Amino acid sequence: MVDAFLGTWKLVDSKNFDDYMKSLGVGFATRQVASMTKPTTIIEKNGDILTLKTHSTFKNTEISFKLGVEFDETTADDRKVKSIVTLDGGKLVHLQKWDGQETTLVRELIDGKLILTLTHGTAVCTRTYEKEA
Ligand SMILES: CCCCCCCCCCCC(=O)O
Repeated sequence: MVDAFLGTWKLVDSKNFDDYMKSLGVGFATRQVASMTKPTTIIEKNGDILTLKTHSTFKNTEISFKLGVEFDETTADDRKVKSIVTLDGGKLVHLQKWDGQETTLVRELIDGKLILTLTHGTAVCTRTYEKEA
């Protein structure tokens, strides 16, 4: 049951995103622009296929996947990763693997807001999105 995640979401708070980007090896100029962007995330379904768009003034991304089925992904910072997205405890958990590394992108609904927790290494970033009508 992915349905309450679906829709258009706007970033309204971000904590420790620079730490997360730095842990991934993102260069300073890119972190600097990304620290001031507020993306829009769009999550849509068609049958078993989810599509997750991230739009901004800086980078855009789009992925499509089936829950529980691995897919190739090229991230906004140009990592080529092996990904899987699954529901776990009602949370949408996206795991990326590359070069023996991993990062998790966990989305949880709290009081109607979409909380995205990004973990790589020891860095833990929390970014809050609010629904657009
Ligand atoms: C230009 C962005 C560079 C850093 C990308 C890091 C990996 C994706 C982070 C996604 C964050 C979000 O969806 O709010």
